Amino acid sequence: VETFAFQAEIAQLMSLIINTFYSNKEIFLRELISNSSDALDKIRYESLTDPSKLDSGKELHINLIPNKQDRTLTIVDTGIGMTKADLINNAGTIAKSGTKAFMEALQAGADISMIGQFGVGFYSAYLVAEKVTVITKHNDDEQYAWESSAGGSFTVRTDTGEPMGRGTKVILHLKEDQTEYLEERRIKEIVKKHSQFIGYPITLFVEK
Amino acid sequence: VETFAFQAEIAQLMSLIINTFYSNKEIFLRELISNSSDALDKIRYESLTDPSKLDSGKELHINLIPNKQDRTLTIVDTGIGMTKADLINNAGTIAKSGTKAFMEALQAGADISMIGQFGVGFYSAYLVAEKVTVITKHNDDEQYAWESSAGGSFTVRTDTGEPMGRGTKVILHLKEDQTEYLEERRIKEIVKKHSQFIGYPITLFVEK
Repeated sequence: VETFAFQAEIAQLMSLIINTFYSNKEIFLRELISNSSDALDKIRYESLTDPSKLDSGKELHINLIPNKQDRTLTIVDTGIGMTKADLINNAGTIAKSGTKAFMEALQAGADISMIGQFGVGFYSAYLVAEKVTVITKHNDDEQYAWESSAGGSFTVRTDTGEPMGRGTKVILHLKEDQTEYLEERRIKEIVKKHSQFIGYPITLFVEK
Repeated sequence: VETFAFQAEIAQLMSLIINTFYSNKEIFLRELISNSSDALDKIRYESLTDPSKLDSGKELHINLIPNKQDRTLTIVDTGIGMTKADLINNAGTIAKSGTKAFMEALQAGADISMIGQFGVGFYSAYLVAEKVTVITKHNDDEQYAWESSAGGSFTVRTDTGEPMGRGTKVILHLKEDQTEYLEERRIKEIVKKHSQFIGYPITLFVEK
């Protein structure tokens, strides 16, 4: 297990997401679905010039998986995935420059919901999650797990035994008071409100 | 000069953009600025692991250049640029799959302003332009010009004599009744309305 310090500006951003009073937390799902759609666009685009990039899976989709027993919401896509080097770049983000630009925007009247315009929308996961685990597989690397409970660090390790083929899984270990995001009715409502017209199918899995 | 047929679904999309009654044409600028911001994020991200990718220019920005004598509006960025192969892929888009998904969305109640969610927002240029010329330079290829006045085809040729260093210029040859988009007051209004909080600076050039 390798432990890395977050880029300072990201540590500050995460702090702001966790500590600022902001009731509209449901936008985390829009942001993670947007990231999945971007990852899916990338593999689709790459496949136009090299069809063998889909040998690791032809279906391009997003699955939403609530688990009330584990208190987790997982967002899975079959997009391009991330290499170990991507994960070491603050979970595949333009962390430093994006946060700096985002903070200047917040001072000029922007609000937290604009986070995705700055390339750091993944970190909106911390509106609802105490810990986030990212499992990912890119065609050019092995499967890895990235994890952070904030506090200024993240870990990276190889992930074996449950291979995915290609893509990214974002596992949200929800805060105790954010269990509404495990309810089917609530997830459907948020998808229709913010992610109604996406370039890929979204399947909401059922439990028990 | 090489001439290419558009992917059929793109030819249909362009037809729909040119012929459908839709008064909110100003969203073309939001879409082109969004594309520039995405291109700028890509070069910024690539530079995190290879700083020499900025040897072709360190400044990451967007310029908006109106020219009333030529009746053109140009959107310039210093993003990652496009290779010749990208241009041949319908001006660097997921043309086929994106248009198909976008058309299904329009039947389900989506409208033209959602075009950017489907990876084909560049084609919103045809809301206001009779012809579009794209000049582009990627670090791994030479400078090229892509052009189309719709009608089912586009051209690609090398572009010499006015080298850019790195990035993309989108030159909109405006329709005669769309000259409001050359007015400083109008461009400022549209940028503030739709692109107020972007991850990169936008400079609106002055004329005469």
